[PDB]
Amino acid sequence: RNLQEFLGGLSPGVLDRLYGHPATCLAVFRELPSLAKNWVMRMLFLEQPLPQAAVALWVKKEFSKAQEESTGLLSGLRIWHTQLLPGGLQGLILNPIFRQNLRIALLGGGKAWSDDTSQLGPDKHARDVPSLDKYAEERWEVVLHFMVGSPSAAVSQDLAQLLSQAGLMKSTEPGEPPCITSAGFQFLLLDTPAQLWYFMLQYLQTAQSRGMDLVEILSFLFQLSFSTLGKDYSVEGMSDSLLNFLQHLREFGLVFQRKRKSRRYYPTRLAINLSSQPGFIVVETNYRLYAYTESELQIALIALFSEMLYRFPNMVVAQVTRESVQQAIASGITAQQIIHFLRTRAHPVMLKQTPVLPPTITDQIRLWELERDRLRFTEGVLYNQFLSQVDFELLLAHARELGVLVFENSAKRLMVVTPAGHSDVKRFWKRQKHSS
Amino acid sequence: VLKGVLIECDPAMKQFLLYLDESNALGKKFIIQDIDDTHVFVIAELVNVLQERVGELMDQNAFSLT
Repeated sequence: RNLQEFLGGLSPGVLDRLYGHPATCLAVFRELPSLAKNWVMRMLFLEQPLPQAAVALWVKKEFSKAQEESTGLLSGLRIWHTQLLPGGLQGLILNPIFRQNLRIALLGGGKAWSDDTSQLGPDKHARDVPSLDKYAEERWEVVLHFMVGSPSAAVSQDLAQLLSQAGLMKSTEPGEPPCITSAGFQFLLLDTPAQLWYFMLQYLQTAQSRGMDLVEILSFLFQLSFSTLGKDYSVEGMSDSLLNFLQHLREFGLVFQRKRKSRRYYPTRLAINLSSQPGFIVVETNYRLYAYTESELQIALIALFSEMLYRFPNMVVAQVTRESVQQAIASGITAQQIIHFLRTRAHPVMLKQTPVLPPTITDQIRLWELERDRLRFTEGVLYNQFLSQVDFELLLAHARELGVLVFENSAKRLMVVTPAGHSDVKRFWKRQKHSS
Repeated sequence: VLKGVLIECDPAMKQFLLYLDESNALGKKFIIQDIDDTHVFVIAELVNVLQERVGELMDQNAFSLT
């Protein structure tokens, strides 16, 4: 799921409380479509509602579908609310709180998002941007290795429980380590910003168990999203629970902090990328992958759907075979996920070509994917004992009404239904003959 | 009425299954009921050997590069 889907199901009060922070409003505005942004900007400096027809006349008739979609999305997000214009007309005006916060974020005004940074002076143990990036990469690699099950990576108990609640890994028995499921493989194949966003969404969903304020967590996350890289921020000014949540972020690599009691925290590159690098995989027409990577995580991920051939100290040469792709699919990974992963990790050299990946390789992978699903199997019960067409039609209509029909053929008067509905169909058939 | 598995696929695989049935490749006539040109009815107790035979036919004319 995406941000818009998550925000659609929230109550109006929660949405209004979210708009109280300028950082949240900017993120919501950037998540809007291109057409919606122009409407928001035009209505930013308006103190009076506008007629619905006047707004509808801005976009041409041919692109009315995009206008309708944008209007529906804005109404669902409650960015604007319809106003009862005098004379029976309907006026459209943006939410005053959202508009005020957006103007504060853009034009200026009010207090800063962070309390202060120069009160405590320069950090005694400050790090650099490459160090923060290395720390974030190490944390993410440790998390993903713990997802795989490598003993070298050990995380906190609550983090492991969160993965179990997310369904990526299941713990069949207490004490024994959980096993990664197909959903875990799909999560691994996802892009890093997508993985971070999915993990944050799962955290937000499970936050209701801990009784934490969703609005505060969302506002803090959005503030971290726009935070400048390499600049510390004041820990003070936050509730006790949020700091605890921040500690979990410290385990996730999004936020770096020297000590729990330290008053300085440095947002990392991964935290910035959460709101939204060059790729290290070269794909050749002969079904060969050349990866410029050294960490065991990427090697394992590539070996999930490919056969390894050579491992030079700074290079990995692998071959994409039919058997490897079939094994990966049997593991639960679809071809679309593999193609997306290859495109995301594609080397910058391959970006020169008009297609990111050669069409032949993608077509071959997709065809290999369809090989497993070529045969369709449906367990059920077949009825072929119809003496008359009229009797067959009534039973077929009853089965369709029950919604247990699998296959119908009026030409030969043969039908196939689910075993669960077989008892109901038999009871219906007996009643028709007995009552006759 | 029958209880089993409806198998749907391209007509070529249906004809291959019919050839297996008539040639007793699986050792018996368990391919019992034919309902459509692209649909067949098979007893579920030995579906695994049918999958193995289909896989063998598929990868026989494949020339795996491994």
